[PDB]
Amino acid sequence: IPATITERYKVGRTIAVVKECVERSTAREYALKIIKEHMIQNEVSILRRVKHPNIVLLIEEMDVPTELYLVMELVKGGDLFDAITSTNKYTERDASGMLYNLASAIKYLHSLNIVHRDIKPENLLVYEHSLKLGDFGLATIVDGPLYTVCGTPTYVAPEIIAETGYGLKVDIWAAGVITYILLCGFPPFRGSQEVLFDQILMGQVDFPSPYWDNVSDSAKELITMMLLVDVDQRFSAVQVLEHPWVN
Ligand SMILES: COc1cc(N2CCN(C)CC2)ccc1Nc1ncc2c(n1)N(C)c1ccccc1C(=O)N2CC(F)(F)F
Repeated sequence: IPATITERYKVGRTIAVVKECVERSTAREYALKIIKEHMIQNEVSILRRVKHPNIVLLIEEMDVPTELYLVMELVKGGDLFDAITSTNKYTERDASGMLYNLASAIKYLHSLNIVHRDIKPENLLVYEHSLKLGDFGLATIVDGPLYTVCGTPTYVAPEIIAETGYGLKVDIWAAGVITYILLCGFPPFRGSQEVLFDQILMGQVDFPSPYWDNVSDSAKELITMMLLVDVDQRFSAVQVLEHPWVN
């Protein structure tokens, strides 16, 4: 039961519920998410603040006593997880363009002291004409050191596992894990569940042969600095955005 929404939008098929939406004024297609709670209240507060071309935007929200309505950008290219599956490996020029998108989104979030802490291929949508980061369910504002161990372990930084306290740079660690997966088809820390944790805490970035023989040393160098165990020495999003591989 929308009302003010029906005057501005034309709801279509269905994909909490998700349905296609069409903006009357622009003829642009949008997604409408119908949600029937402090953690949900927190997530929408970030959605209102974050506006970047490499982030899935929240166009508007209507809050009613029974349910909650969100109109958001619709991306038809699917998530990076599915795209990685069919192609397996990407060219260096394609992958650096994606890192440009992800690092741009990360830099913007960190200028707001927001850590996403759920940066994985399923949450990166692909746009035909780009990447967009989404799902801020784990996102938060870094008032101090964080200690909760959340996120899909393959992309989780060693300080999260160590439980000694983490901050904004865990998003950079995930960005290096993704870029690594983009260039060779497999993650830098693999495990066999406990084995995965010792690989991350050791933090040894390797570039096996034959897979990494063609990839340039500029890419290996950047990936190394993104995947540093020393958080202070680990790259910031600005340092990623100024690297020659990204430009
Ligand atoms: C045709 O479009 C798609 C197809 C696939 N398939 C994946 C599976 N294979 C088998 C078939 C293709 C996956 C995603 C999309 N598009 C899409 N566009 C916008 C999203 C969104 N999904 N979802 C699901 C999100 C997923 C991750 C992060 C953010 C969002 C997010 O906030 N929104 C806005 C809202 F949620 F409101 F819909």
